Amino acid sequence: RGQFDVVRPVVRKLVSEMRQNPIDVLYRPKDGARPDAADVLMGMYRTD
Amino acid sequence: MRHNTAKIAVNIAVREQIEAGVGAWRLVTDYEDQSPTSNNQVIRREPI
Repeated sequence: RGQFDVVRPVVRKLVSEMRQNPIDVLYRPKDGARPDAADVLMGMYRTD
Repeated sequence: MRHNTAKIAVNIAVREQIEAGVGAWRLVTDYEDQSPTSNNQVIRREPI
């Protein structure tokens, strides 16, 4: 029993690309609300 | 439309347009104070 196992360099390559380009919480403000509410929420998000 | 249900609706409709040749979305009526408006009634884009 022998295997090339060609799925792994394809999967592992895409895994490296999403880690170096992470998508994380930010908060941009909404209409009808203060523009400086962004750092209020992030202030306590980044600490815990 | 601050909630993701609006942005998810665009991404569903473009995929089905190419793939199946059809696609659509609805506009629904509800009572929402989490998105404030005059007298707190909003409409949202719900995908099909």
